Amino acid sequence: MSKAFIGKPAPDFATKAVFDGDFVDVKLSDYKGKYVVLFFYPLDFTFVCPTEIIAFSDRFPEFKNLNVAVLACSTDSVFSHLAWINTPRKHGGLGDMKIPVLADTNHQIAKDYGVLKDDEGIAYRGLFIIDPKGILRQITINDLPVGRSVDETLRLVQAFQYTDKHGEVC
Amino acid sequence: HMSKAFIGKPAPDFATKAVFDGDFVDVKLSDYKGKYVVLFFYPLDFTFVCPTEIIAFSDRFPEFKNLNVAVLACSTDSVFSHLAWINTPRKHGGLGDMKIPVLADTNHQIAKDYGVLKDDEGIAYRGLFIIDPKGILRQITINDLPVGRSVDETLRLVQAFQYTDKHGEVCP
Amino acid sequence: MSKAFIGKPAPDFATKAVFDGDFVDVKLSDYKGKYVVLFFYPLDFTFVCPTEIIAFSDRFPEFKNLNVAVLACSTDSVFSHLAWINTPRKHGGLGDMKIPVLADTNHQIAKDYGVLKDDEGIAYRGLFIIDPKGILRQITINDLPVGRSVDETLRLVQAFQYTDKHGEVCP
Amino acid sequence: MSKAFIGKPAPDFATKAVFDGDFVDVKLSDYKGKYVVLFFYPLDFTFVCPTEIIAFSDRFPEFKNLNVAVLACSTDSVFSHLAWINTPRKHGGLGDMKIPVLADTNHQIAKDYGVLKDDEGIAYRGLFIIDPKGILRQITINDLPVGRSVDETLRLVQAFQYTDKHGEVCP
Amino acid sequence: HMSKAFIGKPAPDFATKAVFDGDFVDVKLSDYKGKYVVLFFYPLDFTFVCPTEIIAFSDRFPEFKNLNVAVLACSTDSVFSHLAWINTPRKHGGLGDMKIPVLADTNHQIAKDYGVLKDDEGIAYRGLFIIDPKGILRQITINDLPVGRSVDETLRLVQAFQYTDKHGEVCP
Amino acid sequence: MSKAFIGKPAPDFATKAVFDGDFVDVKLSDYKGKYVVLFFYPLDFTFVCPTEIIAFSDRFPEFKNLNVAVLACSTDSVFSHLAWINTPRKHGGLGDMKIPVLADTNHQIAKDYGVLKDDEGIAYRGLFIIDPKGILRQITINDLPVGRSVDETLRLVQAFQYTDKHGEVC
Amino acid sequence: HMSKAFIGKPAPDFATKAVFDGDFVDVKLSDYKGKYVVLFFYPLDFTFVCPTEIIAFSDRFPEFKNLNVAVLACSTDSVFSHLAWINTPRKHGGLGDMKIPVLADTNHQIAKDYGVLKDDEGIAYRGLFIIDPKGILRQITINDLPVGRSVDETLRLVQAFQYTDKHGEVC
Amino acid sequence: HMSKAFIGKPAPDFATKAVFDGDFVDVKLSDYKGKYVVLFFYPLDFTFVCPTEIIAFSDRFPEFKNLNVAVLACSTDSVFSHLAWINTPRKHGGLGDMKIPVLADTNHQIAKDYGVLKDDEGIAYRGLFIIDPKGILRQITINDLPVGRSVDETLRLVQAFQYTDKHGEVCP
Amino acid sequence: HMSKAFIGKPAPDFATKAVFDGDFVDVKLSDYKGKYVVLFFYPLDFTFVCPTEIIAFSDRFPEFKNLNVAVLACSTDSVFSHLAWINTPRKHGGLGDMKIPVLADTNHQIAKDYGVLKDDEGIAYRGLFIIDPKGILRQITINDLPVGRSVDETLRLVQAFQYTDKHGEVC
Amino acid sequence: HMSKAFIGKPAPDFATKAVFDGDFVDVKLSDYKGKYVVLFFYPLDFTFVCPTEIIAFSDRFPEFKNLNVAVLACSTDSVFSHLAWINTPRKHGGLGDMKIPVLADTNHQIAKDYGVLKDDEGIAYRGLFIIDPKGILRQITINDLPVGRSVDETLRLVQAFQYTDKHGEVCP
Ligand SMILES: *Cc1c(C*)[n+]([O-])c2ccccc2[n+]1[O-]
Ligand SMILES: *Cc1c(C*)[n+]([O-])c2ccccc2[n+]1[O-]
Repeated sequence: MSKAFIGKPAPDFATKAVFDGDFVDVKLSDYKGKYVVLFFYPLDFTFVCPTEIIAFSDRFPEFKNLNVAVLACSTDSVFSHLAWINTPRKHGGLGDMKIPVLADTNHQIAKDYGVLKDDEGIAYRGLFIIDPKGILRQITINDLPVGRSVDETLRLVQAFQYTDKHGEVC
Repeated sequence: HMSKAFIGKPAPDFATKAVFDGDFVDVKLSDYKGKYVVLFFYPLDFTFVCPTEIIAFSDRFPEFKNLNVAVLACSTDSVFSHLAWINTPRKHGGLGDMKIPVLADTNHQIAKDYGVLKDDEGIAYRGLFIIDPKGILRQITINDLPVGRSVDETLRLVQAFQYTDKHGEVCP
Repeated sequence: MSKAFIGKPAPDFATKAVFDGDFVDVKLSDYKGKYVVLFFYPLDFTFVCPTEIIAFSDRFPEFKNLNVAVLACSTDSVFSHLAWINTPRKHGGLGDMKIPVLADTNHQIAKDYGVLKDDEGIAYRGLFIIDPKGILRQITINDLPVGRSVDETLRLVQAFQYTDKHGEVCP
Repeated sequence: MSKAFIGKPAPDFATKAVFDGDFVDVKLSDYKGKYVVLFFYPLDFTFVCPTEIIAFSDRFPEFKNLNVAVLACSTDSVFSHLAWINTPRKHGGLGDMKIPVLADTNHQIAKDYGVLKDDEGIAYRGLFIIDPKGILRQITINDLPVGRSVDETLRLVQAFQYTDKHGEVCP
Repeated sequence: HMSKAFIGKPAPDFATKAVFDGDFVDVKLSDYKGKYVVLFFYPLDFTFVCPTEIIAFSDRFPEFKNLNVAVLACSTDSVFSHLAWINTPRKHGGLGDMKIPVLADTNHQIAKDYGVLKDDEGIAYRGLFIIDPKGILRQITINDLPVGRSVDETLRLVQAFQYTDKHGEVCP
Repeated sequence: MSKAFIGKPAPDFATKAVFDGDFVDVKLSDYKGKYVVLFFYPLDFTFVCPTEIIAFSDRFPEFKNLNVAVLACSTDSVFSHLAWINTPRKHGGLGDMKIPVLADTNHQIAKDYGVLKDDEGIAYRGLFIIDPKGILRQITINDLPVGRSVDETLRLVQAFQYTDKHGEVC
Repeated sequence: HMSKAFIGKPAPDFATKAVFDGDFVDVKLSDYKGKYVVLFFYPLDFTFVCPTEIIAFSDRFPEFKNLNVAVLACSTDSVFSHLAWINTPRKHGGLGDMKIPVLADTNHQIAKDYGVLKDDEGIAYRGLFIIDPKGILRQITINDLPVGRSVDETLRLVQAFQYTDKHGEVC
Repeated sequence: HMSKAFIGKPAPDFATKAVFDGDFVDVKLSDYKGKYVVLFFYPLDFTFVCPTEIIAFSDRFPEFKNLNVAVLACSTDSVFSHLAWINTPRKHGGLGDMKIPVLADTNHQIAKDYGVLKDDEGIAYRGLFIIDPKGILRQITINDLPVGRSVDETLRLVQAFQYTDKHGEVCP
Repeated sequence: HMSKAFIGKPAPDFATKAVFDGDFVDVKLSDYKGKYVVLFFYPLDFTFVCPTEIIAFSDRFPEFKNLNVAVLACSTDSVFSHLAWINTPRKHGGLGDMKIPVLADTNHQIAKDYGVLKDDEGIAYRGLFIIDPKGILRQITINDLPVGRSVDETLRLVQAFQYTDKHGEVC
Repeated sequence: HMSKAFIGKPAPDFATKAVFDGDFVDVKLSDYKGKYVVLFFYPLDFTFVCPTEIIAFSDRFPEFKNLNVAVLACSTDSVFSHLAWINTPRKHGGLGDMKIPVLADTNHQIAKDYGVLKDDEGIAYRGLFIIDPKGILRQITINDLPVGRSVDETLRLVQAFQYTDKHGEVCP
């Protein structure tokens, strides 16, 4: 069962990830005081390109500018992640990744966020926005064929940051 | 109790009264087979907060109709409450003319089924769902109360789903 | 499901309401030592003019004269109430309301008093009388098409007030 | 425990009663096509004179005029009723009763309508209105010290009778 | 639901209102410790059937008092109903003066506890119980409605119990 | 649990008994159309005499005159019964018995009539009156030290027989 | 309902009245600590069939006493029934003088605990049990109704148990 | 798991491999319908204690055969263990030649059914059971491990049952 | 949650996608009736540790084919991950050409059914199973993560099973 | 009853009688704390099949001792059966002298715990288990009855674990 609810504390997670070509540990508490964008993707080494996943890495300086962490996640391993990172974008790989890419091989994080496709053991294209106090603020879940807009995600986070300080105004 | 909304599975069935074209009409999910459906929730009628978010879907509905997509607005307010707010001009902070149906979920049933109900208040969160011609739920968007939704993004999603329905996904 | 019983403590409630044009908090404990009359109505902005609801507001000086609080309630929002209050009575609105109008978007108060029409999420035309000690004394529930009488409500409260002090009757 | 709900079929009952000085059987189905007013009272032979019960008997021609049946009921025996009927009104009795007085020694009818004071085995001062189609339309329950008004009962039935044929109101 | 009356065990405890000497009094089983108690039930007040059975226990109560035995009458009629029937003279088919308390079990609780309740009518069967000084139930007699009970037999039993309490049983 | 209730069909029983010095089978259905008086007693060969039990045997011609069967019962065996019958009344025995004496060694009949003293496995001094249609009409249960009156039993049966034909009259 | 007798386990505890030397006495299992006990059941008192097999245990009790062994007879007959059968001469099919205590189990409790109760008749099967000084069940013997038990065998068993208590296995 | 062995009830059914006349054979209780059957249990093969108790039943089998009685021995050892012990001469603490079948209960099933299984060791107590022609259990004998059984006693019992089958109604 | 693999029982049935000869193919257990199957699990794709032990089964598959035996490799990695690692040269720590099918169990289903799933990591232990032609599980081998399996041993086992299928026991 | 044997978890605890150096001894798993332990199961004593598979582990025990490894054999036969088979010369299909302990599991407890018990026969499958110094299970091998185990394989596995304990982080 899903543990993700709007207004309630975001489901806690701890796993290995790949960041700057190295294995590192990533917890939700590590990003206390910051806004967090956690987004899921189905599979490593898919024939259709990860242009959407790349787009979040390329435009990370914009997220860093707003003091916002971006975390990528799938049910593939950290070893699978690093390999796809080591694959050039010319050969349908990820190339250099400026965001951490999380491994959810135990399916725990997908399950907790309720984005697991049970009959396949892979994650739907979900995207979650978590505030500085660790409260879940936004849920977005897409069916497999359709990716997510970076512009929209930026619009949402800035809207949330603005409404945090200002409440409801123009 | 439990949300019935799942990606890949049939979208939760709903049947309620609504306001369309200044009349009370019956609205069922079956009424929209062979068509894409965008169902979106809002919290309250007669809010001091700008309804420009809800109005935007009505104003830009010709864009949705052009793509053969039905748009449905919904809240836990009454069908009478809907009509009164529609009858209020936009100058006084009303909805004015609505080109889309506004569903009444005083039942709380649809909000519950789509899992968008704020239990302690009996109002719906700013959720928006995309349902395909086959009655299969394709997209879930739930926002916390202060942040509204973008029409452009909703259009970007629905067009992407329609394209991927006939074609396969393609990289270059 | 219902928590309302005669001779037992009346179901506790706390919600937002509209009184004198402002949003205020209403708790049951706020009316300790007074008799309370809590009455429900189905919907805001009905085509049927709300003459029964208006009558309890207009004749409230009589209730105040007896040190009796009168509270109106429905499953509509506080925003919905205020809009209907701001609507003139000639245009089928409530007009000036001299009693507080409670918002039960929770369904909690209706459920607790057992006046909720489940299939519609609206309250039946119920009326309840609660004594100074917070004990429920009277239960009245009407089907939707029929409203309530202020004269009866006053007769009931005055009968309860008299029997609290005296108890028994010559006729 | 209770079976009584607004808009649902009224709880079915069949018991012995006293009408016109004889023991007769009373079933709910016997009053199909008529509006029924069923009201409960606590006890036979109270020191309090039964003026409220007597008033419904005396003013019954008005109820008959509207094709409306009126039934009184308590948890006392049919023998107890008849004795109280045979007691003159000047000696704190019922006198001539022009309506049937039902014996609920079963507690069954009281339980079904949810007016039973469990700890005492007596019924609260409840009144119920049932339509020609056997659907419950109105619920009224009073704490013991306070009786009911015939004028209100007539106002209610006439309001229900009018709205059955017409439905909506100008005022 | 269940009868609580058992031979050798403590008799079911009861506490109710009653009519004694033209007044409403409170009656408890504890009020009779160190004394033998005869508790008997009857069906209805104001019966067309001769109450001579109930009256007989009142009339011959001096015989019971002489043996230091308390007699209690009971039915599921009200304490007000009891008084009205007591106030009715024996010439009109009343009880007249009652030298014993008449308990009101409108509660149905005592009838239930002694298992004498005719469920479908909410009346008590013609049951009669004998309880010793220690609050131990000693004798159960339950009769079907048409047949009354004998005072002489009740006296024969209570005297036998008192004799066997101090002495042992003896043959010759 | 007890199965005996006033107005309801009397608990059915079938067991061996001793009648005229022989073992015979006795059923409740055998006495259909007749009134039946079933009475229990605790024990065979008690030092206190069975004068009460004897009294029902001696005065049986009175019961036979009213077409009424009298049945005695205890949790002793048929062999124990016959032996006590074979013991002369001079030596605290039963002597000749004109009523059948039932054996309830399985405790089934006592249990069904709810007269069993569990901690001892013996029956209390119970007496039950059953009508021609097999309906239980009267319950009498005495504590061990106190016996039962034949006069009272006769009064009851005749009252029941009268009220059967007449209803309620003088 | 459930048997408690298990080999190698503490023998089911019992306490009841019995007849010994023509007197009512209380018998407990704890009374026989530091000693071997032979408890044997029989069906009925005043059985037409020869009780000689039961009698044989009483007559040859000097042999059991010589080995420091207690013998106990038991049935679901009363303690009064036992004494009466004891007072009946052996010539007239009685027990006569009994050197061993005869236990009354009108309770059905001891039979149940040893699992020798014939439910449909409320009588005990011809069971025989051997309990050691520490109170541990060592031997179970249960015969169907028509067949009795051998005193020689009982003796053979008990002294074999006594021998193996101190020696073990002489091969 | 609890015992299935009751007197007067059909004896627990069994089917296992056994060693008869130096060969492996299949043994069923149904095989002895119409005959009296004596089934006895023993703890272990290759014990330092003389199997003289077991031997005695084998040697004196012509007495049982004369009375049309089958005799079955059993333990929780294998058939391979049985044959090994049978092939061991009696001079070297073996069984020697066996006139009776020796049943193997390696799965502990038959011991469990007859309630002779010592759980903590997985071995059978020295039990002996007598079953009639109709397959009804007639006699239960369970001994603790250190004490053996008497053939004369077994024979006395068997004949007593055969006599009472023919007549009953005994006066010994 | 529960393992289904039992010796002497029908081997747990499986159906999944796999990589064979550089193509995505469907693999079922029913596909291998009338033949011996060796199913073996491995933890992870693109592991830094030498996959040579896994590779050895592919290289020496001619020996397995010679005995009419099917070899199946499996892990909780995707079918896309398998192919990518296959396309990675053995010089760069890849699989290279694989003569045997490599099954994808992102389901976790097959690992669970064979009871080789390491729950906390969602990866399979180094398990190896031998299934006969009738589809009955004959051998279970499970190794902890750091230790691999011997092809010689797998061969020794399978041909021993094939020999005993037709001969029994040559003593 | 189900299996308690899991990889990475503490190995199931056992305590039974065994035959070592021609004597009965008590064996516990706790006795080998700080050592690697190989526990293997076999079906039956006195089988017509050569116990050469069992013999091979006994003969080559000095290789296991060199690697500080204990080797334990087990079956559901008795210690009396074990000693009998050990005392049987290898020329006559016996075990002969045994350098390893042979555990008796007559109560079926250890087989059950390791999930190697064939229920319908009450015998153990040819299982082999490797336990580390901390008492953690490291390797499971279960064979069907007709197929034996390799000493070389057992030795290969043991050393691989000892090496990876010291270093880990392998690149074979
Ligand atoms: C997006 C994409 C992908 C996935 N792949 O594989 C290729 C390959 C070769 C050229 C272009 C290209 N694009 O663009
Ligand atoms: C009543 C009775 C009893 C029981 N017993 O035993 C005897 C014995 C001897 C003389 C008289 C007598 N009575 O009367």
